[PDB]
Amino acid sequence: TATFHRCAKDPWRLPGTYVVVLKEETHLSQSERTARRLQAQAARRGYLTKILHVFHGLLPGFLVKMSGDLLELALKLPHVDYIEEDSSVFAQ
Amino acid sequence: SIPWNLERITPPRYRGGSLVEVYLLDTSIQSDHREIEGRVMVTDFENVPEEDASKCDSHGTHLAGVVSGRDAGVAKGASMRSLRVLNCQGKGTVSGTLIGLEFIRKSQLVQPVGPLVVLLPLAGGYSRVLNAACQRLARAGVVLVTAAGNFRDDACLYSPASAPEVITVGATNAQDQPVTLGTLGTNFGRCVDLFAPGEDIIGASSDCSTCFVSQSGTSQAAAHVAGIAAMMLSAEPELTLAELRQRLIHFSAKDVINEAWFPEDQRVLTPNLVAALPPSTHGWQLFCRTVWSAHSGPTRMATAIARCAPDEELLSCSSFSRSGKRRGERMEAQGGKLVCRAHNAFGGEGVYAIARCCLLPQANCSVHTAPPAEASMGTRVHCHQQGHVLTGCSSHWEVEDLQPNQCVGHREASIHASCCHAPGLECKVKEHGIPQEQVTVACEEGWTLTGCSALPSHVLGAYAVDNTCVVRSRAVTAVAICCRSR
Ligand SMILES: COc1cc2c(cc1OC)[C@@](C)(CC(=O)Nc1nccs1)NCC2
Repeated sequence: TATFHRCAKDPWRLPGTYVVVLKEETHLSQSERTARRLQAQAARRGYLTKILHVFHGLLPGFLVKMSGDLLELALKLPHVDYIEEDSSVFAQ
Repeated sequence: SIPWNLERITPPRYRGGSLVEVYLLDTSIQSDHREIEGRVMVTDFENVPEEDASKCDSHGTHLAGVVSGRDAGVAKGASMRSLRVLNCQGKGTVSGTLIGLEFIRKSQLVQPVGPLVVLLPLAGGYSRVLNAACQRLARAGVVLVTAAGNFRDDACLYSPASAPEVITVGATNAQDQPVTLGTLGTNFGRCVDLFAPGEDIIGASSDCSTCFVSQSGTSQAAAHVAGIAAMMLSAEPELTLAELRQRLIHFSAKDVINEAWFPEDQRVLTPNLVAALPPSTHGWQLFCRTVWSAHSGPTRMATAIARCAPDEELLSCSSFSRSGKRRGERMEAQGGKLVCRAHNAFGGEGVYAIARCCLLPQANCSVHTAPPAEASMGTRVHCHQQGHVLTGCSSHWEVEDLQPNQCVGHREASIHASCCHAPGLECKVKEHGIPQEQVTVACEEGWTLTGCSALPSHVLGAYAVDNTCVVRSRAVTAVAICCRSR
């Protein structure tokens, strides 16, 4: 059910930083647990991950600094709605 | 003496922002500048990417000045709150902007205030998460104003410009022409709500506390609308997001922009509206706006769908194709609310679903459908009950190739009538026929167009341009339904 998305404008793309967006009614406790689960499953595969921020208030989820290789593993995690690769925004 | 931009937004009759607070998500700002001194609170929020001292504050100071400026501002002396999401080069991240928007909501939940206006004078590529964050912040009761973009492209391919809940603003000059930022320029299309002054805009300069600089861009344009909305919400604090959007469109200047600058196919989708403050005069009036759906494509099964706001009523539905190869349109109900669906025919590149979304409170609206009669009389359906008015006619045909309160269609096509029970509403049908590529019929002053359709010989389609019904062909008759408050 979970899908991956990245910016269509290739020079504006920021690989290595991902926004994991969870289901509409996912609670903050579940969001943090899903982030720690990702870190645990990624540590077993020999990959180092960093949870930069945990989202709550508007959308449930978290900001993770990890290798793209873990995306398939991350899309399989519970409560995951979609994952988006971070991208640049510019002053108009 | 008075800057050109502040005069354009001034209505033909006239006489803020204490009650309303305006959040700015741009670069760092010179809070000590005399133009914005004591009225801007720097949150000192920082989530900016690494740069690869006065040049940093340049973009944010000007915009804070365009919004709350004492001498050159739209909403003079308005309470402002700035969040830094863009670095010294005016560059940020989607993630940083998400944390920025979350902070505004967290601040709102901790210490609630009155109406809130969030100005996002930035743009990146289409972002699913950023558009979703903008949607949820709008659901919460926050007004979001964004820049269309300076890429001389369709605003729908940029974020937060394509978020349906936000107010996307394009830029125009003193000649009411679209701004040309060197090689590029202002963005356009169905995602743009309206335009606002965005060329040679004088505002606060970060160089010195009293200095002034002239700047151009969709950021400057969006800053005018953020200021206009802050004053509109100061006058009417009970305004919902659908209400404010309808007010901005209704009080805007019409047919002033020369469509020539925009690509042919985008000329129609792009709204010819230039932002303006409301006049002194404005009981209740009927507000309507034209919504254009995303191009359906080359799929016959996948159809173009035009939607309205949850507190907005769909009063009519029409369809368009530049080739004229379509299978009509339908007013189908979905999840308790009406949607406008457009069907595509064989050999047709695609179709547009054009809907008329109106603010109609204390009124009950329904759809009256009739399948093909296959007889000489033609497919007909009518609003039978008393106190009910016809607002729009839709017609779709599954075939490959071909009176008051009544919808008339083709014998091989289905017909859809929109009937509303509004006792304080007077509706009329205005028609115009010519034996020519374009036929127009317009509602008079004080009357709001609710329905636009073509009398059933080959037609490209029909669309509403403000209170004028436009029918495209290669006789041809344009049908307009004009309504008003009695
Ligand atoms: C991706 O599609 C759109 C995107 C956008 C807008 C409109 C869009 O489609 C019609 C408008 C013009 C606003 C608008 O009308 N909103 C609507 N909400 C629900 C139905 S219409 N500015 C923001 C971007």
